[PDB]
Amino acid sequence: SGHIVRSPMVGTFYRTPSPDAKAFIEVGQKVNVGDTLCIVEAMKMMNQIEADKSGTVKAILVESGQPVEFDEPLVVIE
Amino acid sequence: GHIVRSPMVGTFYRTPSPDAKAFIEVGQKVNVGDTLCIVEAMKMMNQIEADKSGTVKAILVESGQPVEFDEPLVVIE
Amino acid sequence: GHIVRSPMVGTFYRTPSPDAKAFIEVGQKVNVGDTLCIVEAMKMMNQIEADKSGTVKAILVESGQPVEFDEPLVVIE
Amino acid sequence: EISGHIVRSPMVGTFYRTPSPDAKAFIEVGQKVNVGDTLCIVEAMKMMNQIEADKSGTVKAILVESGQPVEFDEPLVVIE
Amino acid sequence: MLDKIVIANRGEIALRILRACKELGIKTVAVHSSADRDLKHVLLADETVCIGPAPSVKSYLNIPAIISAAEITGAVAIHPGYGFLSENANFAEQVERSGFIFIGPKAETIRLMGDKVSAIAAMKKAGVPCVPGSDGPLGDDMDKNRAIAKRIGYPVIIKRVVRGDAELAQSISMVYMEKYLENPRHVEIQVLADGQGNAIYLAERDCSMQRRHQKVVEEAPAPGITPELRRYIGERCAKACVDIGYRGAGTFEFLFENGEFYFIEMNTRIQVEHPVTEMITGVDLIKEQLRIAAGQPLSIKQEEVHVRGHAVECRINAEDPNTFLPSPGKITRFHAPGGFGVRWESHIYAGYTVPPYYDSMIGKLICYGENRDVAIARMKNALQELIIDGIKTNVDLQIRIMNDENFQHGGTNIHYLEKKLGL
Amino acid sequence: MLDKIVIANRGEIALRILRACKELGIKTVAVHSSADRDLKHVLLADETVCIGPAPSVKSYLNIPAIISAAEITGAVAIHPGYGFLSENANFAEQVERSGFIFIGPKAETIRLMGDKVSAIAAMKKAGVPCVPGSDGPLGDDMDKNRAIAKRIGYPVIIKAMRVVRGDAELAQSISMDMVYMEKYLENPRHVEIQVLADGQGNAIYLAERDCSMQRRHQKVVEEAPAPGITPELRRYIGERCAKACVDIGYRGAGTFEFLFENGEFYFIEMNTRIQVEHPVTEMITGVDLIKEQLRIAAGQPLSIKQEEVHVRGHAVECRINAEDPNTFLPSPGKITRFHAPGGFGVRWESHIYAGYTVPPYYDSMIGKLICYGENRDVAIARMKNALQELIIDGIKTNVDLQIRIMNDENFQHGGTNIHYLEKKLGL
Amino acid sequence: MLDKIVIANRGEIALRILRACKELGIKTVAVHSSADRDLKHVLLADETVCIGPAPSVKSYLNIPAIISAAEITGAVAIHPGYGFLSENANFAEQVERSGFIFIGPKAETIRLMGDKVSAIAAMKKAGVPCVPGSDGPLGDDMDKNRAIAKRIGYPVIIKASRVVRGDAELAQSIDMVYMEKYLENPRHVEIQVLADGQGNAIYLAERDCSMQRRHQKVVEEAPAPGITPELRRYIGERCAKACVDIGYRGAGTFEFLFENGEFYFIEMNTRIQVEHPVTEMITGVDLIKEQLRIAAGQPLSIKQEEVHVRGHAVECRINAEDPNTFLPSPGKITRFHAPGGFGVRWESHIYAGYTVPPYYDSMIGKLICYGENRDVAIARMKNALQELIIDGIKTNVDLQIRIMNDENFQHGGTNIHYLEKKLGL
Amino acid sequence: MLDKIVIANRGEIALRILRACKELGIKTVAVHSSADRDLKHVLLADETVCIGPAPSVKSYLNIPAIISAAEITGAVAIHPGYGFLSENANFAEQVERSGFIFIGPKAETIRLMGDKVSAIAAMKKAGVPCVPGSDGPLGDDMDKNRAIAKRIGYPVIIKASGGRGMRVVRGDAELAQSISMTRAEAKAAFSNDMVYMEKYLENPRHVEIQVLADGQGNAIYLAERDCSMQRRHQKVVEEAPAPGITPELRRYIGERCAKACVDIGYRGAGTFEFLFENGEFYFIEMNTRIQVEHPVTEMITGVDLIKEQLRIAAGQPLSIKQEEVHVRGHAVECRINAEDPNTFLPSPGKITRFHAPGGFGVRWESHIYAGYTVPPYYDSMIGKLICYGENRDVAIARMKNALQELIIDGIKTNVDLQIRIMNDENFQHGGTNIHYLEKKLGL
Repeated sequence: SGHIVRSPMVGTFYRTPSPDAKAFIEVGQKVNVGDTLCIVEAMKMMNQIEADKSGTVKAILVESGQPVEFDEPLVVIE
Repeated sequence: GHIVRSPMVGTFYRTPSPDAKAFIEVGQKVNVGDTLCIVEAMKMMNQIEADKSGTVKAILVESGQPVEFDEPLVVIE
Repeated sequence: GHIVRSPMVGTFYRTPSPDAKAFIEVGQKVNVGDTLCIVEAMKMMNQIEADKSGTVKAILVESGQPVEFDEPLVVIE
Repeated sequence: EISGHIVRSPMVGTFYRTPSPDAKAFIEVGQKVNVGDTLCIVEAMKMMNQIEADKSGTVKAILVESGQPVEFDEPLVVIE
Repeated sequence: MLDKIVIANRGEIALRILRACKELGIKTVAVHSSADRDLKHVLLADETVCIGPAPSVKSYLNIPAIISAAEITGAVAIHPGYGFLSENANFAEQVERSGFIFIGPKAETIRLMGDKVSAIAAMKKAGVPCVPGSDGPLGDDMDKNRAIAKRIGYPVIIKRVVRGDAELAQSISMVYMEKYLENPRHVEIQVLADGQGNAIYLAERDCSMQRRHQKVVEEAPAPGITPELRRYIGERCAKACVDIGYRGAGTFEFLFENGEFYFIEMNTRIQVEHPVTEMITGVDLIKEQLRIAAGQPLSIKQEEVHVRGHAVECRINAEDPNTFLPSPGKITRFHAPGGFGVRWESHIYAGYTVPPYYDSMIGKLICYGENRDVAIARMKNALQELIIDGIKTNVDLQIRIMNDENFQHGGTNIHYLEKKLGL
Repeated sequence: MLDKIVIANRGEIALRILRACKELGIKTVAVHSSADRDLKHVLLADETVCIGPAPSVKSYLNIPAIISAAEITGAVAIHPGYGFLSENANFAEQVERSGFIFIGPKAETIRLMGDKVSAIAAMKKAGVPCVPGSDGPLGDDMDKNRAIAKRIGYPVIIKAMRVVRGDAELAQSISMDMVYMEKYLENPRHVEIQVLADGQGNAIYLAERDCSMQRRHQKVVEEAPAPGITPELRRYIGERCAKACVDIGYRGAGTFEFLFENGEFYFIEMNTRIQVEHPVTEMITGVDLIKEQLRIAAGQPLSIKQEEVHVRGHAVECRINAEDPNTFLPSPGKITRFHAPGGFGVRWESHIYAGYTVPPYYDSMIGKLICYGENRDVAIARMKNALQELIIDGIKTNVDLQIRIMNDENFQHGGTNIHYLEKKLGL
Repeated sequence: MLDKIVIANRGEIALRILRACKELGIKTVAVHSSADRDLKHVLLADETVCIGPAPSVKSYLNIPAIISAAEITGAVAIHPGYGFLSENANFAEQVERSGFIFIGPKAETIRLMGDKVSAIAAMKKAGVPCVPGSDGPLGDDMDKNRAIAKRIGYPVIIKASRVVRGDAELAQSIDMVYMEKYLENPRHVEIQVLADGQGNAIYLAERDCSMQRRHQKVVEEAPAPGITPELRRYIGERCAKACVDIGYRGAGTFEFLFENGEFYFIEMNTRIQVEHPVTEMITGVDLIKEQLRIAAGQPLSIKQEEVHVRGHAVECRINAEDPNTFLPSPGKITRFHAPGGFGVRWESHIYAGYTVPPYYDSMIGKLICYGENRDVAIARMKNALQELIIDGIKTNVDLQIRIMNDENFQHGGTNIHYLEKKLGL
Repeated sequence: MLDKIVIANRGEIALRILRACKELGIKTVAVHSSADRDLKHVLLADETVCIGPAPSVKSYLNIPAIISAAEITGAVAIHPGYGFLSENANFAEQVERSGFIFIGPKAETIRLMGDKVSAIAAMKKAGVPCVPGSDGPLGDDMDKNRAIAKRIGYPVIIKASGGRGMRVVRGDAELAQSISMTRAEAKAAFSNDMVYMEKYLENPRHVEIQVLADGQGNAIYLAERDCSMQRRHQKVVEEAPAPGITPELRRYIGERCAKACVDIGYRGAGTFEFLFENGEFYFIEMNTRIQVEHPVTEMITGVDLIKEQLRIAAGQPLSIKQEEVHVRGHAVECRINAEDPNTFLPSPGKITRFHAPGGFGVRWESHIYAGYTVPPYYDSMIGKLICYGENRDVAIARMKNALQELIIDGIKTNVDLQIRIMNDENFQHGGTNIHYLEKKLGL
């Protein structure tokens, strides 16, 4: 695969901050370091997963509301 | 039960001659030394004999079909 | 039984400078954040700190010796 | 697994080089033998089985000593 | 003890006997066919002897080869196991004649129980319940025959099946009558006799799950059997042992219907499914065989024999689980189940080839539990853990059986398994 | 009972718990480090969750990861096993606070017995016999000191460790800052008592185990019951332990470790958790200790009352470790060939298999072989055969060492002390 | 020679480099992630160094860790392999200034060919045929746009930073934008080269890598079917002088699209490639040993006249993936057996009991078959694939068998879109 | 193309032939002993036929069983391989006479070269260099005897006709008396005072020439192989080309071997084994069959000798012309045997773990795999490792690494021995004689 941003924690994956809000990213969209790609809810903390390398989003491997584990591939860039 | 296996490679036959009757049939009683079938190898018609007395449970190979060494041919009960 | 492992590749050192005293010795108590040793990589003097409080049971590496990632450096309890 | 034509034992028993305790061995290394010739004996349950050569030639080796037990298919003699 | 014995068998039972021998300090001699050089017990044995080529008739049924092996290795006894020559009166005879101990009963006892007529007779005399019958043919009198059907009890069988008087007349057309047990259970009683006047019974086993009259699953004790009923049939079996002067381990197989037992046969030898009895009583039956052959009297008293818990056994066979076609071949990967109450009895391992000869049974899984339900759940798990790749096995079938609700309730008859698989 | 639980552990104990759960129809969640993707129990679990990288501190000691895992899987309870977080009071607390059942004792109880001082306090209070001591420092009065040594009974031991065996040189021994005094137990045996308490007032003891065979205070061989222990003595110490359970309001399974010399027991520690060697107890009582842990966590009271606990037969356990049998250096690596022993009375407890790599992390114990027998001798003989059958290639193991121990005549006699194994190997 | 090197890579290519080194008596240092302790090349290396956790970004892309490993082991050079840091100019830079030899081209050269625009500039400058394009963005003037399309020649394509087949459909088809020539059904043909960085440079025939999924090579072969010795000499000579021009050093590959007898530069891989073995089979040149020889400062031992193409070679990439859904397929290999025989070359680190971790590219091996001619190479490949056993995980082996049985592949000359057209993608 | 053939052999060579057949689309019939059910080639074959129990004499030497298998499967030809029945004239006879093609030479040719006397006769007549000799016993004329010794070139050796009475002579002055004394000794020992003279080859090297003949007048030679490294006259290591052999010398011996093929009307693949000393060849024997070490020749010439056997048996003429045969690079072959590397005691048993070496120029020829048991029958050779390189030194280095990679657990092998030999400095020099290996391992 390409460059993989993986999950650093166990929790639930979300594409948007809210059901009726915009998705942080979509396929074909360009992103730079620090940009929010998605969310993983862990505990009372709503953790925002950001890009660690700049490029274009290749794929989004997880659907909203689904759980994720440590080191789980979430997003691909370039 | 007891399996009479082939001692050679060849073609299996139930009868001594094409238009003759089979040496044996299922349910028939046989004694040691009795001919159960033939295995032809290079035109020689080798007679396979029973190595144990009893009654035939099954005949595991059809006439005209090839057989290898130690291949199960007949079962005796 | 707690093992402080190296977070990087480099050369292991007991002291902050060649002729200063070692950060720690066996039997000495340490707290989280306290510097236990140094791992030199490319002229950078990386300070490795304790991730758990307790007493130093053992020091597994000698000064001047190379260490790899996740290599055991110190045993604590 | 040793090379050369191997006369193997057809039965379990005790191997003997001679027909009787005081007699001469049936064969020796270097000796010529014919098919049917007795090479040795395998005594099993009072049967004095004479193992014969199944191929003609010269005895290369004798793999078992007298008084020693042998199993089925055990290498006994090597020929030419 | 026995200084050294020949294990005249192969596979799992051979490995089982070998273990028994090691625990007692008995030297072992593994006789094997040319195709069984890789057998685990052969590799573990103290001495090995090839006795013939692959075919059973030339190896494990080769009497001269086996006795000869015992002689050259200097063994004192020969353990036949089950199958092959274990119930071969002639074999036992020649073993004793050559000056070796036959680990089993006396040859005359084998012949006695080896023939239906004489065996049944002995059972009559000993008080063992047999199949009710006309006890001799009848001639003309139909009043007699009808009265006989009533006493003997419908349905009955001639020499076939009769369910009523109206259907007797046509069916009779030397003849005799027996009770027809339509939906019976296979219940058998384990026994040990030292051949010195002592004999004990070790509860029973239910072996109803069968295909083509071949046991697939066994369990102990038998569901529905009270300790009083168990004592009824058991004591009679022990008395039978004393009467016929039985020696070694043996089993009395019965058909069991409406709380009644009907003698079928006495297996004058150890059986495949003995381990389930061992689990619930704590008695090592093989070790007991060896001690009895050594001339020792029974160490155990009937009073000391207690039934605790429950045990089930699934036979693992190398065969297609749907067509039951033999399945020889190399085992590419193997892993045995483990855990509390789990007992794996098998010689197979990764890399071992199952040859295209011999019975298809390659192992046995036996699970024990404080009760029947726990035993069954344990069996499910262990089967799920069991890995045997490279060849077809009946593992999936055993899984189905453990999941079968009628089996879980218990008491299925000897026709159920074939009734379930539609054959 | 419990619909679904997280197995907060790894290796053999994780496999043991998984089997227990499977039999009870309990759904399993295997949390694992990134280096334990190949664990058998992980491969068998209904759900799996990676909780961190190889190091235990970031995986099996990662409380937030474990709890979150329970949350996303919807587990109701968490089993800690032995080691790791099983005796971690804070962990139990956070588990409960998140609305999950902690399969173990109360946090307050963990701290109580987790601290040397507080543990001793409780034991004396409960009547459990501890090591006799000076009860305070000593002065310069030699009359006093000698009277104290007399009470305790020689030999004695000096601590701030120096031994005195007689009156004549006690004086000088004090020379070698402030000092206390204890009884010197020279040749004791490690004898421990298994207990179960439902945390509802009930508590039973399940005989004892002897774990004297040790290397550097680490258990190598365990057996049950302990040779030389009479049923009356068994009843004495056992009853003491049960009463202690009721007093401290213990819950779950636990073990009271004692030193044993000339008919006396001396409390050292209480393991507030299941122990490694629990299986030998299971063999001789027929009790499934893991299932009992689960039933108690589900809120069920003890189904067994003391009268129903019976000791039958004998059981031995050799710990199988991945280590050099002569220098005892950990021996990680790939297992190239594996075969487990079998037969009557043989119980193999291990997650290892052919092709599985023993990672260079975690404790070195990779399996446990447990053999049962009608008597001690039969158990030992079975252990010999089984060890001989056991095959583990690719890595060094202590199997050969275990064989020597089984062949050891003094072990065959039984009753060897806690120094014997190291005495024999010359360490 | 080189006393000791670090193999800054993993898997099959790492094992390949290791073998090269052992044969030359060069001491090896295998740097590995924590998940790669069981790698064969790691097990065979003289020294090992763990450089980080499983993820590539924290291990094999960890520049400080790799250089640090070189320093502590006392290595003199570092071989990057393919992928990872092999074409990372920054990495090469720090490697050199830290006093180690970078087995590859100069950092300056990597940057040059690492940028699409600058790379093109160099190629034209050297006389290498490139893809015709607008050379700058497009305006609103349709007279200009049509003139540009005319020069380039239809059909053309519009890209950002739609296909046009005629003038009538240009306007609507046209946010920064540019235009290029549209090569509809071209073949991927690439040229192998070696340069000592001392003025000498040779080309080692070509390779066809048309069988692709998502622009990923599945099958490669050498030489390329339909390519005459004169066409090979044309493109090859141009590539060689280009090496001389940009002062290239080490091994490299010039990738071209090939349509109607014409070549169009797409990219230059400034490193060894995966499919290099097929070139080795038909030329007899050990490309890895040549990399090491050049890095040691030696001039090219092979001079162009001595380069001869003999026979034919095919390579199927073996990937751990579902053969129908191409889902990565990590897991333990429960049973493994490698094919053998005349002309059969197996390049893989896998073995029985080895686990394929859930990280890194899915390629776990490469099967390469040589033959007196193309047909013999393909038949050899069929047999070898059938012999190849890999259980425990799904692989694309069955797919490779299908491809070898494909009649259009047996004809040769299938385009870069054929495989996906066949699989219905 | 041959429609279907029986592979009358086992192990590695059986797998080799099977591969050839698959590449040519020839249907395969693997005949096997009952102990070889698990052979790789058997598992890969299109049809299998058990032909007897384990012992060779009852299986792979069982002529009636093999031919019978051929009939029931409907094969057209039979490949004998090496060893077993490959050079059994009687076997070839029954094969052809039963209506099957014998993949090998004519029975008459096998007999010809199967007998020492007639073989020598043919070679001399054909111009193949043989061991120079007196060509008959010696007379009393010492001028004649000395003329013969001079022609042959010293040293020479005198041997007795009876049956001892043997003696090496290294100079003219001591020939006459050497004959006298050897004639006396021959009369007091063998009861016969008759003697003859031969050239004495003290330090020969085993150098053999590969040839192919279509039996239609065409015949080519495929360079040579050095197989000097031997134990008990059994080859341990082979290589091609032979060190020290110039292309002109190679052409010298090669052309003569080819013409010899044409003369005796040879068909199939064959080998002319020679003793080689001071740039001279001396015929020893012709192996009228494929040899174990054929792969090293394949490596340096690119010719698939097995496929060529099959093409020739199908009646096709040589597609390859002598001019197109070129020697490129170098190849070495170590035989892998299941035996104790120090006592050479056979080591049958189960292989618990196996891994084959790989890489550029590495060729592994073996049927073994993890879990496969090597039975306690048959020759102990279980595999062959062959490494190719641009030159001899590269070939040897490749061989070192590859042997180091080779894993075979469960049974002992001679792998370590092969490693020692590759490390042997005299071997690295090249040109070691046929006595060196045993001269090295201590007599």
